[PDB]
Amino acid sequence: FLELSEDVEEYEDLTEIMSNVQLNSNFLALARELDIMEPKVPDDIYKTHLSARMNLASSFVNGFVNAAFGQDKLLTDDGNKWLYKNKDHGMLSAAASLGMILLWDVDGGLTQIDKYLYSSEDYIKSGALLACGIVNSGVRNECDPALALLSDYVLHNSNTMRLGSIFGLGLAYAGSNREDVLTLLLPVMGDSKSSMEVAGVTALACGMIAVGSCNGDVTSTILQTIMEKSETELKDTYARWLPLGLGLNHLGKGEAIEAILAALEVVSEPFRSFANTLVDVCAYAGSGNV
Amino acid sequence: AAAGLTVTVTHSNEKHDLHVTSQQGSSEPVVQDLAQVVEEVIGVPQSFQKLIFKGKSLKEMETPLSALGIQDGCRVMLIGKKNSP
Repeated sequence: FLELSEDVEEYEDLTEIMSNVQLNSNFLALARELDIMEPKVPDDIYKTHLSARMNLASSFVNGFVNAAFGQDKLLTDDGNKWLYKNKDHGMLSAAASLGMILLWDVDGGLTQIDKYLYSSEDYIKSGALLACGIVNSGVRNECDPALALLSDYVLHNSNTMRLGSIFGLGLAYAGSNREDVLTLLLPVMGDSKSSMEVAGVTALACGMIAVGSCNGDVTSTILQTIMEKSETELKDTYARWLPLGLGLNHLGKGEAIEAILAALEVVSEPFRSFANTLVDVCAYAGSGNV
Repeated sequence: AAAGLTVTVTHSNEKHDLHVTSQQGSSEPVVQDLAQVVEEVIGVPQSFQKLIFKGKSLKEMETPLSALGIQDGCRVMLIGKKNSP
């Protein structure tokens, strides 16, 4: 999104078409003109002519097929029944798949997710928040409903709710580089109560928001969080998102990565050798550096 | 002495450019007045209706949105289900 002033002519249409407001309308219109609108069932994708996780995968692939469409009664009419039948951790992913179906569909998606927002299960609530984030992802909005919708959940004490809200805000403000979103999510990065993977998801959201921006405060927060976290618990299985955020923030820049790696040199080898390589390759992507 | 102001309310693919004014003795349109207009037009109760402006959450019923920064050309998002008691 290019943030400019209204002094230019037809600024409303310019910012709308930059915001991709008519993206969804045109995409649905062309899908209908191709007759490619019917919701394709994961079952007849599977060709069943001849289980909780398998059903979860079926829901996910249904969401993938019907993504950006917002036309799927399988999770709309009996969606509550499907999530209730679902087991353990998959209700969040099912709601996120519904948001995938409704992505780029701001108006319809928000209304059809408002009912699931007040769901009982924490997983369903977090999935609904992530669905909202997916819906507003990519497409820009004048009033930006995601920032207001994710108000308590942004720093909510519950790990799953906070994770859903954080991933949603990351997907929404991805490329927005919004100062307000950054100044609201980086303090959430600074939280110590959140788990290691929660901090990793915060780093991922910050990186996808400030991708290719060289956001110095984001980098400093990343490094400070890495330092404050002890190395033994750092290098287990989930700190691999902080270097990813660094690489996103310095994407396509190069050269200056020497300062970042010198700052990171204090880290122990098992994670430093991974993180510096990751951030270097992400910064030098699309260059052909033999 | 009507304090008219233009707001673009959007919900459920449906958009209205409403010229709303303060009605309950306030010098400027407020959350109470906007909620009353929304309830008259649709009927969503103030408990579960969600008005979103500039990504700022509406939680206080007495906060003046005119002071919060609504001007002409501003757009707001309405979230909820149209209830027909």
